Amino acid sequence: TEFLKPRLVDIEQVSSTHAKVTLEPLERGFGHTLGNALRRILLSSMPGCAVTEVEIDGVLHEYSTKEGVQEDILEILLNLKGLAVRVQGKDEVILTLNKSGIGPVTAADITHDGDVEIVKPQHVICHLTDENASISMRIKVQRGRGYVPASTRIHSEEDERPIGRLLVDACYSPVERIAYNVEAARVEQRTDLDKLVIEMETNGTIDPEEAIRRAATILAEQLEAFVDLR
Amino acid sequence: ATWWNFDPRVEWLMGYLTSHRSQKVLVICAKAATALQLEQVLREREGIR
Amino acid sequence: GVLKIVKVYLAVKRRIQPGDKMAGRHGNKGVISKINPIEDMPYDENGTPV
Amino acid sequence: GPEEITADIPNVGEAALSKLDESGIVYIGAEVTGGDILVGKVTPKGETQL
Repeated sequence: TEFLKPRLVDIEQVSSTHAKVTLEPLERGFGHTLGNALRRILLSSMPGCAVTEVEIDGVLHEYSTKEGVQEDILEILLNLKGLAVRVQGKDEVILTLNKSGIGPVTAADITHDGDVEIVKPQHVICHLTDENASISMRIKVQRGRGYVPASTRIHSEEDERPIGRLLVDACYSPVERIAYNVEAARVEQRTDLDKLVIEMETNGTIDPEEAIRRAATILAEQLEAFVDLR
Repeated sequence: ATWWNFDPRVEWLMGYLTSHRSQKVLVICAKAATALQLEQVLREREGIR
Repeated sequence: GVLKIVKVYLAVKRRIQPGDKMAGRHGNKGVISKINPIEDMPYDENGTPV
Repeated sequence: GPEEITADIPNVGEAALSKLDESGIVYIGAEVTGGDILVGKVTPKGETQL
């Protein structure tokens, strides 16, 4: 009975998204078990924020066009599905966008509140091709987990909304790609040990240390109802 | 003329109405045209039947 | 005999679910059978699933 | 006699008539589900005396 425990050792930020997390020592046969358990629970149960309703003035349904804007409104919605915010205190916020003049409209000039962090401020939303054109929008941002389409939400809710709220599908989870790797480690005379290396590719919104801690937490909580009772 | 676009009263009324969705409210006003225009504003701005 | 006629449009948005047909160019038909979470898809040696 | 297109339809609850303007035709942008009203029409019939 020579049980041995792992400890989180090294974190090496390759870039602002990619990240590699090392973790050792592990006795034989435990690289793969932990590796695959928390690969399966990082890709499905992380919490993050994403846009879920858009209101743009002077537009009634999402199939029209507008004066002096390159994209028609379906394209504006499909461009807004993929901006990455980070909300500190609340669980829902209303952001405001407002611009006029020729040029591309990027995500940089969302009129920031006090506690909303926008990750990439160079992500394009619209194109304005006339000197008199202007655009003004009100976005809502929420918090949740998993994947939730618009049909489910529209059929669940009894509340009434005006002619002009447009519903967007939501995709809350921040983790994009994940791949682990088991390697042979070096301890004084024990040549039997291992090491685990998880490489993680996400947008912003999650600092990797917190990701691994949340995964381990929910696994232990799941096992708890499985130890004591019988 | 678009008088219902900068008043404080209309804004206050919408704010009060939309946070108490389980109250029946009787709003009384001065004359007919004002009543119809208030109804239109509420219906097309906040969907309050 | 007709005085006036109005004419109203509608617009829906359909998407994939089981039972719904697809096919390649070479003549290999098929009928979707299951929509499978991301985890279960076979993943090659580098992380990217199929 | 002639038909008419109007919003004053006999024997309908006030609920279904929110979504019609004065002339009795749906708004643009209102989203409908099976069973609602699109155009309000009434057909005159026999006039019995009194």
